[PDB]
This record gives sequence, structure tokens and C-alpha cells, in this order.
Amino acid sequence: ADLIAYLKQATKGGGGSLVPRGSGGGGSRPWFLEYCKSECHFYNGTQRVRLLVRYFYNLEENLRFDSDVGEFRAVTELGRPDAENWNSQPEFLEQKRAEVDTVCRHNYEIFDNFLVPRRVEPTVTVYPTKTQPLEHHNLLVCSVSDFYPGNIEVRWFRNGKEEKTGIVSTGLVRNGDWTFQTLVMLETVPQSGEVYTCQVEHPSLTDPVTVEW
Amino acid sequence: IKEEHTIIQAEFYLLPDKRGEFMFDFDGDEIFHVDIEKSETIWRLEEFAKFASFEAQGALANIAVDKANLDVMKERSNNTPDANVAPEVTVLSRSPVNLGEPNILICFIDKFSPPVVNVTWLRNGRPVTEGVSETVFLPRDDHLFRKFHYLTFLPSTDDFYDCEVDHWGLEEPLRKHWEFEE
Ligand SMILES: *[C@@H]1O[C@H](CO)[C@@H](O[C@H]2O[C@H](CO)[C@@H](O)[C@H](O)[C@H]2NC(C)=O)[C@H](O)[C@H]1NC(C)=O
Ligand SMILES: *[C@@H]1O[C@H](CO)[C@@H](O)[C@H](O)[C@H]1NC(C)=O
Ligand SMILES: *[C@@H]1O[C@H](CO)[C@@H](O)[C@H](O)[C@H]1NC(C)=O
Repeated sequence: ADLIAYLKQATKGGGGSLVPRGSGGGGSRPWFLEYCKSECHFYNGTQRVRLLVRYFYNLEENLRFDSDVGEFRAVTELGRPDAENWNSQPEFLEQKRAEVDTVCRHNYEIFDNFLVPRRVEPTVTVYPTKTQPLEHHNLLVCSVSDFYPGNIEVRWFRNGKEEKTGIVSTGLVRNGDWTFQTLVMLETVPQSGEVYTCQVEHPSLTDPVTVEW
Repeated sequence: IKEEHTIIQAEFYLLPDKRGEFMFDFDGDEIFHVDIEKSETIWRLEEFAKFASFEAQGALANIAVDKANLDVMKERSNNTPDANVAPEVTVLSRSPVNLGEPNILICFIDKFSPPVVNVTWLRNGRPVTEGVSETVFLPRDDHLFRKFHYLTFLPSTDDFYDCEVDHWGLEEPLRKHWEFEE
């Protein structure tokens, strides 16, 4: 088990006070949130890497650090003080700029061992689902569930003819537990002379999963 | 080939609740988060545990700074609050629902802040407190949050479920509804 690094949080300095900027409340319970996201953007593994730190106060993002810039940039006036306070600290800037390596790249290397390579195969099953009066558009449902990563193509073929219209989907759906699912339905009126096929392609598979109806 | 991925280190401190959070995210999923109080690393999936390690103290230290920063922010904005943003609740089963075959129910809470809520599962109007679990507050692209609540269950015609979500940005609790459909 190799240690995962992280970005050390910097201290803000009191002093100034900005004219009552963004208002809000209207009765709602007054809350105060300090929130920060440090994002490691891998455009192709550690080959291309961009670190993006974003500070938020309540509902507004106010301060930012795009590694491509090398300095903190205020997004709203609320965060300028910090921009000025930290950018004038030549020491700090170096520490941050280097985190793209000592943290982003550092961690990715680790993560490339079990996360990047992770693969869970989908489960495909087609089926109709509506009352039988057929006073709608007999929705042919193609369920591709329990798969990872998200990347996936779910195509419908009516008599070898790819249905490029009438396809109602939920889109990709995140389960929160490192697994996805999706529903690509097809509006049509079934006929024992037509064969609708649901093709499914995805990194875990080796050969497009074909299901018929 | 080409591996595009994004790792996020999301963290926050909230008042007055005095709640803190420190978590890592991979391509949208939680890798792990730290139990601030019990000072320990909780992996989203158990398996992840043998492939790496994280020093939870690291997170606490950070939350300290975060907590402090919050005060400067309050002192800098003259304690001006903002509105609360109520969540969108969605309930869907984790897998295709087959009768008598054990499945899971996912309550999806999204687009909201502050990062706090009270969630309750209802099996036939009866609160469920077993076979349930929840994720911590998850980062979104913007400034809001999303969350997940899970309920283990056994599909049966005679049953109906409800996910009740309460958030300060709501007048009355939101009660989404899920009932077996074939
Ligand atoms: C992305 O970076 C990878 C390095 O991880 C580059 O390498 C891959 O592609 C090479 C040829 O293009 C192969 O020689 C390598 O085997 C393969 N991965 C390895 C093991 O290095 C890749 O070229 C880069 N891709 C892009 C889009 O630039
Ligand atoms: C800060 O807000 C309070 C009310 O919330 C107001 O009374 C006070 O004048 C403000 N502080 C100043 C003087 O900027
Ligand atoms: C949530 O529940 C807590 C107690 O568990 C309570 O103090 C708080 O007011 C509730 N928040 C709301 C109304 O969403």
C-alpha cells in the first residue's frame, strides 16, 4: 500500500472587508461554507497534466489557481485579498506549482494500479414494458447495467437498420458505487416480421453484445 | 489509446453545523473520504484498501486550515449569508428489478448546498433503518453537491418505497416515490 499525497491547504489573512456584496437569506437559516476543490486534470495520463484549485464561499467560486498560470487569480472580489496575499509569497507559489508533480502525477501513478484499469462487464437484457392496450408506442427497452467505466455505446437496429430516431434514453446513470447503468428504449409497434437488435459496445467486452427480439 | 481522467480533492468546513469533510474523487466516484472525528480513512470499495494508503491526519490538518479560513471569509463578507439551494431527489433501482431476487434502491440527492440533509427511507410508509447506507457529500463540477442513499430490498408486488429528503432550502420535506413496475 503506497501513500497517497494531497494538497496542503493555505491560510487566508484577515484584515480588509468588502462592501456587503452578494445578498441572500430571505429567512432561510444562515449558513457559512468554506469549500475548496483541487483538481488534477490528466489529458493523457501524466503526459499532460493541469492542476486546478478552486475556492468557494457559500454559493460563489471566488479564488482560483490554474497551474498553467502559476498564480492565484480572483474569480470574484471576495477572493482577491487571498490572490494578493498568496501570490506575493514566492515561497508558496513554488510549493503549489510543484504539486502538479508531487501530488497529481504522484497519486495518478498509484491510482493507475487499480482504478484506471478497473473493468466491470455490462449485463444486457431487452424487454417491453407498458400496459397492453398499446395506446402509446410499444417501448422496447434495452437495459445495460452494472458496468464500469462509463464509456459505452448502446445502439438499436430495426431489421439491421440502425434506429437513429425515436430512441428514448435515460443517458448514462451513475450509481455512486463505481458502477453505471443505462436504458435505451425504442418507440415502435412490434411485428413478428421485424427483428430489432440492441448492440452494446464497451471496454470490458471483447465483442459487441448483441441481443434480439 | 489515451487516458483522460480527473482526480479531485474535495474538502469543506461548515458553520454553524461545525461539520467538516475531506475526500478524493476519481472520474466522478469517491475513492475514499476521511472520518474527521474517528480520524480514519474509509474506502468507498473495500478492495481499494490493499492498493494504497492515506494518512487521515493529513485531512484533519487541512480541515483545521479550512475551519479557520471560514472565519476570515465571514469577517470579510461581514457575515453576509446566501440562500439555501434545495436538492432534486431521484429514486431508481441499482439493477433491473426481478421479483424475489435481491436488489438495491438508490436515492439520488443532487444540486444542493449547504452540504447537509436529513434522509429517511420508507418501506410501506414504515421507516427503514436496516440494510441502508449513504455516501458522504459528493463534488459536482460547479459549487453544489450530490449524495447517494442506498436501501437493500426484496422486490415484491405488495410493496412500495419512499425516499424522504429534508433540506433547509425546502418548505416541506421532499418525498419521492418508488413502486415495483414490470
Ligand atoms: C498518451 O500517453 C501515452 C503514455 O502513457 C502514450 O503512449 C501510448 O501510445 C504509444 C504510441 O502512441 C505507445 O507506444 C504506448 O505503448 C502507449 N502507452 C504506453 C505504454 O506508453 C500515447 O501515445 C499518448 N496518447 C496520445 C493521444 O498522445
Ligand atoms: C455587518 O452586517 C450587520 C448585520 O448583519 C450590520 O448591522 C453591520 O453594520 C455590518 N457591518 C458593517 C458595519 O459593515
Ligand atoms: C435535520 O435534523 C437535525 C437533527 O437530527 C435538526 O437539528 C435539523 O434542524 C434538521 N435539518 C433540517 C430541518 O433539514
